[PDB]
Amino acid sequence: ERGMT
Amino acid sequence: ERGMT
Amino acid sequence: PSEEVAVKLNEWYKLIRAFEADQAEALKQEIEYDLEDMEENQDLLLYFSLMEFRHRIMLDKLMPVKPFSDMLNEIESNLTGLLEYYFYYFRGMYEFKQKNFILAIDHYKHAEEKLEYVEDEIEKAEFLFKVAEVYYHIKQTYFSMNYASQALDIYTKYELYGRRRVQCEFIIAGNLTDVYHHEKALTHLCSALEHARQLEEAYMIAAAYYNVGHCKYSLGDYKEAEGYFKTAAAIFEEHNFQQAVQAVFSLTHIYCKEGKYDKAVEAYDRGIKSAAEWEDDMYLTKFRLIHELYLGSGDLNVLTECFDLLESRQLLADAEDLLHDTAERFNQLEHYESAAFFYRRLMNIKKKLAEQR
Amino acid sequence: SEEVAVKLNEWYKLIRAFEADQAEALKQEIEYDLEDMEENQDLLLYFSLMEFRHRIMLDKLMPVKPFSDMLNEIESNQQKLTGLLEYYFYYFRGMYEFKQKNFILAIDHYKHAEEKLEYVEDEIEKAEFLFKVAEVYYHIKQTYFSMNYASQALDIYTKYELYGRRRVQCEFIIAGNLTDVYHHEKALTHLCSALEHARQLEEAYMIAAAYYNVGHCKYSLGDYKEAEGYFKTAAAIFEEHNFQQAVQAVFSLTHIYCKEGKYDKAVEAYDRGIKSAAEWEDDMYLTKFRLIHELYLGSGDLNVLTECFDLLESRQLLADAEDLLHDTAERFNQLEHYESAAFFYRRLMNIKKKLAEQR
Ligand SMILES: [Cl-]
Ligand SMILES: [Cl-]
Repeated sequence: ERGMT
Repeated sequence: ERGMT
Repeated sequence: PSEEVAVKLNEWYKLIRAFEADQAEALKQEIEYDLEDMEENQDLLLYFSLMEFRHRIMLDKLMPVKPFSDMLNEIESNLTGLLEYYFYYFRGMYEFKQKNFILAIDHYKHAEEKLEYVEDEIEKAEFLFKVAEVYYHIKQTYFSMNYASQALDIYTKYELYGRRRVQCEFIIAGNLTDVYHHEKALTHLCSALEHARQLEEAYMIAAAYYNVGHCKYSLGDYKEAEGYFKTAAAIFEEHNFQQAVQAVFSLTHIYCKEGKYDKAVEAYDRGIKSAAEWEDDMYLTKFRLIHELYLGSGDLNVLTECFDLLESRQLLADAEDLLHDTAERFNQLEHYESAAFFYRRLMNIKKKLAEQR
Repeated sequence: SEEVAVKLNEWYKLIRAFEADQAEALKQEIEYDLEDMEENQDLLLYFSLMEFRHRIMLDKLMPVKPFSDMLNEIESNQQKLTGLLEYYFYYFRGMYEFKQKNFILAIDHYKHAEEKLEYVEDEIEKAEFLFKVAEVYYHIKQTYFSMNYASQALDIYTKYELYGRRRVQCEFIIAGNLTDVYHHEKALTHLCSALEHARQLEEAYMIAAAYYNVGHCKYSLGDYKEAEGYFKTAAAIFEEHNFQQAVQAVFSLTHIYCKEGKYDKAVEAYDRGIKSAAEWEDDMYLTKFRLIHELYLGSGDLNVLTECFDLLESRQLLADAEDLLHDTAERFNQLEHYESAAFFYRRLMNIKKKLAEQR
């Protein structure tokens, strides 16, 4: 998964 | 392989 | 009045970028009310429509719900200089939100050509961040790193420690994790976490927690990462953010890898329920993938179908992670044929990711 | 004093322009001027650095089948080095480490030299530095930084209309990077321009290198039949002018024969290659020949393959190791030897991880 912003 | 220079 | 409403429109834009929903809404209602008592000014009306679009983006970020395309079509049905910049930039923001990363970049790049019309350096910093943000989601590490660094340097220079600065730290760490520099990523994340706490915004604190768990998970420390995913999931769920779906997913996934199948099932049920309420078909696909892999019979047709949906949706970074996990899982079970099958597809995905550079 | 110091800089210009005969004549003139003067450690350290750079050029033009000696002598007085000479210190040693295929060390030297790039007086000289950086970045598959440095270098040569060896080499690097991201058509366009530019230079080495790179690009594209002739042509030119690059050319030729299933030609090319590699004392290509022979012409013994990859990795040739691992994994996968395929897929993962963390 991609990190959150 | 790597290209030549 | 046409020159004064433009001033109000710019003040409205400032409030939007500062996430001042209440003040922005009051100014929005005032401007829209005053435009009804004015002559028909074309460029001025297009100015408003663009800003209303940007306004709705901000509102949905702060208060998401489970009309965007409608007002997008009206905008696209209709520009030069500043308005052309807004046109590509705001549509780029929307495409990123809709997970259309390639299109979002294309829009941003066209907007970047008109960046000379931006006099506010802080405003430019936001733009640079959004560019860095989208590059990260397609694993273009060094383009993302460069833009994120430029943005971070501006926020630091003005000592503006808001949401955007923390987000910059998130992206930098995310990029570091992608190149397996976990120690440096953690340094950025621990700074970002404290900065998030100072903002006193639950969204950013939860995101900071998730990112720490994300980094530790990549590092291999599953025990620590579990607690961070749990905390992030709880906070996001309390404030009804859609980010709770991803948080619970990562929590479910890590339970599976830890062998804690009881907790995995419990987290799975919680996750698919949340994903269904948010109508998140893509996370429903992801939940189905890991359930079949860890909690099911590992049927290759079911797995392949899930990966087919991910790839067709162009979520290549996510597919890459899950393919690696799938191949590794079959390998340790000594199902070498199935393992080789997913290693090959993992190769194909890495190539696709690289080709998009 | 300043006069001989000017000669040293004039010597540097001849070296960078690959003017071997003129560089040699001026070196001897400087040597005579140094022995007929008082004790000058500033110019003696200047000469030693420039002598090192000089030998690098000579070896490139005329390779043979005392660098370490000169290296240690310079390093013994590195505490005296400052400003310009300190720049040369890191730059020249970075160039030498690239030759020795110590890429990470070469970059570290280059980055330190880059901190003092202000001591470079003209853009053309600067362009050479930018190419060398782009060159080493390409060999560790740092595509982004390599493209950036190569583009800066190429723009300078284009701006000043300098169509020499360095410009052609910039085109090679840009094309190589494009191939690494599978933009083969864009790469081929650059290589076709580089080939004609190499022919205009009338330098056999560059023409042969151009032919190899086209073959290298087409090989990556999957056009195996076309890539054959380019590898053969390059191998012939390199051998006729006694260049060590003939080894790599024959290896790629051997490898592609193996892939096509042309085992008779593969065998002949294999014997030709290992014999050539033995003459050049090229242990790494001997290992590479051993690897592909086992994989294609042999039993495919996993222990032999593992040992070969262990050797490549121990020499930090990760880019080449990545290619051969992918080829090995896919080969076993096509042959439905799934356990062996999975084994090499994981080692491929490990190498890709190491490649990613080095950047
Ligand atoms: Cl902010
Ligand atoms: Cl040149």
